[PDB]
Amino acid sequence: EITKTMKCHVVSKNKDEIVKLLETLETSLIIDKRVRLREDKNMYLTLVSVVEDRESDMFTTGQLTAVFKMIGKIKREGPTMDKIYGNGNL
Amino acid sequence: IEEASFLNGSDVVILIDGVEELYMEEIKADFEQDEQSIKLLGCQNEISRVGTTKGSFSLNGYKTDSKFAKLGFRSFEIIYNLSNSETLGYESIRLKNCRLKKLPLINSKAGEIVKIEVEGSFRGYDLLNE
Amino acid sequence: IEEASFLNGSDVVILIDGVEELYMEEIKADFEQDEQSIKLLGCQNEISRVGTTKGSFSLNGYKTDSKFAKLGFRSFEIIYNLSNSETLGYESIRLKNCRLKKLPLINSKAGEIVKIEVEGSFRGYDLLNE
Amino acid sequence: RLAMPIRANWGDVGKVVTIKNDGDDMNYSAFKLGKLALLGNVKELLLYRLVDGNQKKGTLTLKDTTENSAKDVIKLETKYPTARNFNVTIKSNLVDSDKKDFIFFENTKQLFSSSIKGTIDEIVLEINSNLDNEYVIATKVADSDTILANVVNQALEGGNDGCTSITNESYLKALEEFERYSFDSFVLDGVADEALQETTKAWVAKNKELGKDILLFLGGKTEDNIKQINDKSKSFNDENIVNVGSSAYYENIKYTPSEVAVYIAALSVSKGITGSICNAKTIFEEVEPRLSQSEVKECLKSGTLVLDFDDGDVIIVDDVNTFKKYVDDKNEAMGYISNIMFINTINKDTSLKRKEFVGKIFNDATGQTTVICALKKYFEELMSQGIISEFNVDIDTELQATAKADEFYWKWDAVKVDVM
Repeated sequence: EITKTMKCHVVSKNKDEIVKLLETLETSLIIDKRVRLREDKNMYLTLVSVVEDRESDMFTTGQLTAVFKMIGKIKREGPTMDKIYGNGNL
Repeated sequence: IEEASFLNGSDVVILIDGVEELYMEEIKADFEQDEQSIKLLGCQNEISRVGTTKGSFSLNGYKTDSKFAKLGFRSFEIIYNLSNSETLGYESIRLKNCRLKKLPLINSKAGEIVKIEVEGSFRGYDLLNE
Repeated sequence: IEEASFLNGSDVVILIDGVEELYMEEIKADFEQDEQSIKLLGCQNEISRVGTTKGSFSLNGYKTDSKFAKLGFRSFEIIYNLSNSETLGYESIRLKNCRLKKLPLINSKAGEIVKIEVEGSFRGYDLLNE
Repeated sequence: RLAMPIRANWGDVGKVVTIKNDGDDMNYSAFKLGKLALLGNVKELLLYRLVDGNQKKGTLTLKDTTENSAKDVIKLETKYPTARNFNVTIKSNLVDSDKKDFIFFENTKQLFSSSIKGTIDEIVLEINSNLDNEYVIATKVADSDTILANVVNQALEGGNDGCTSITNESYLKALEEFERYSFDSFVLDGVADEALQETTKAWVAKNKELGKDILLFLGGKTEDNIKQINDKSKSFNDENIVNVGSSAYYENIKYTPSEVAVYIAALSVSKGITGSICNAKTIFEEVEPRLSQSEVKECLKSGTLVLDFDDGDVIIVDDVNTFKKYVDDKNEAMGYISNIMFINTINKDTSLKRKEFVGKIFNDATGQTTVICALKKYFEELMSQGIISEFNVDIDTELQATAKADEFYWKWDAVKVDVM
């Protein structure tokens, strides 16, 4: 399990534009609860919690905080039993 | 590290009696058996058999209407679509002849949201998809 | 994103025996039924039937008078108006022939508020509204 | 399932065919040695015909008479090739001119007689479908509803005998045909010629290298003394090869040891895993030369399967095989036919198991545990059946030490019930 706390900034000259952009970004993240990691569609980041702290600095900190997680399987392409032979006694 | 996926529990879509249910947040259902343990002379380990099956289910959610109180103890079907998003293989289960054990007429606390809890028993199930 | 609504439990108005009760904090009421599970002689899944019903209820709240202790085990009605305010469709339920299971004479800790707890049983209900 | 290269004038040439619980003459191995296979209660018998290279099918062509000019409309040929005098007669019916009596003969005895009203297809259908015509197939030449010309006793000619000549390649063709399929046993059809026996030995060794451990059963010639019988039985030292020692009588024919090996095969196959022919009575009325205790012991020591008149009936003395001239590492139970058949059946079921795990499983500890647990389950089921008293199945660390990535080796070792 790989969990990342990813914070997002939204800079703009017009503060109400910042509010609108953050609102639509949060709504998109919630409604589309996961994000295609790559265009192969194999993997997917699944949202855990999206939080906005509007007071936080526009540049140093960033407003929106989002926690994403993703599960991966340990690849193991070991050898195969192509040939299975046995013998007998008494 | 090839991809894997957990089925998030917010993909559930519960259809109670042919009308989709929006406010349920937790659903449980099991198909109990009776063990029927038997001792045999000259065989120390017990033996089990299937016995007769018996379904049971439970639901929790927010109260949005008096659907369940109006339902009474009538028989009704439940369908449960657990969709998967990484791959589209939704697991669909149908519960046959569900019947409420008790009508949750009133369950309300002053400070909290009015939640509804339901549990009953279903005669059988049909695993529609997987 | 179209509107939904949760019924906050502070919208409840409880009328005990025709006089409004205004110090209650939570109310619970269910309509139990004996399942009467039957194991048929050839079929391998249990069957249930409605059996006989039996109501049960319970309330908690702040003590403001000796209403319940003076009520005794007399039969009395309970109304329950769960108003919704986003849309005005209040859900109203009546309980018929409620009877206290135990008369809560005294329940009081030194450093806390004196709350009253009640539990009992009601023969039937009338879903006045929804 | 028993293999049979019948040296017979009757039988299908160049193909293996099965026969249910249902040739006839004694000159033909289809009944002289087919009966030895049949009488042992085998579930199913699969047969092949040995014939000289120069042999084909006798035929007979027939022509119409309704038109003033006769034209071919019906042809007749034997069901399987031969030079036998399968005569046929076609006379006019007494009542209806359009009808004609189709009379068939084996040599001179009336095999079949019936009447049809002249239709070519229906005449062919009557000659084919009806049971008396197992010896013959009728075929059409032309599509014309007309009556044949009258004939009598027409010998189907243009073939040769199945017993024309027993030659080495003639024998070996049957084994080459048996290669494609698997059988419980093979018996060589009683030819005591040593070259055929040695060719069969090499062929069976090749099939064993393919995992096809078919049971070979053999015997010496009547002229072999106990000395020569033992020499020829010791010449073979393979677990799937058995050399019957003595001649045997059932009805009229002195059967060479190789010939009675047919019925020994029938008993071995029909018995199953549970039954053994270690002391089983046999249908044969007499056996010779008689063997004392010393002769019996010397023969069994030489891998010879001994039959003697030790009681009111002929009794097989033991279940030995050619391997009974054994070696130290492999016990005497390895030299018994029932135990070897049981081992080959185990190897077959394990062939099924290995192809059930065809490399989709990884060659790690987990796959090893899965496979060995499947084998443990199978042998435990056999134990519950009572066939096995005790078994141990484990990894073949000798081969698995040097086994490459793609190959995996295991072993088994099980004990079975004894019968004195």
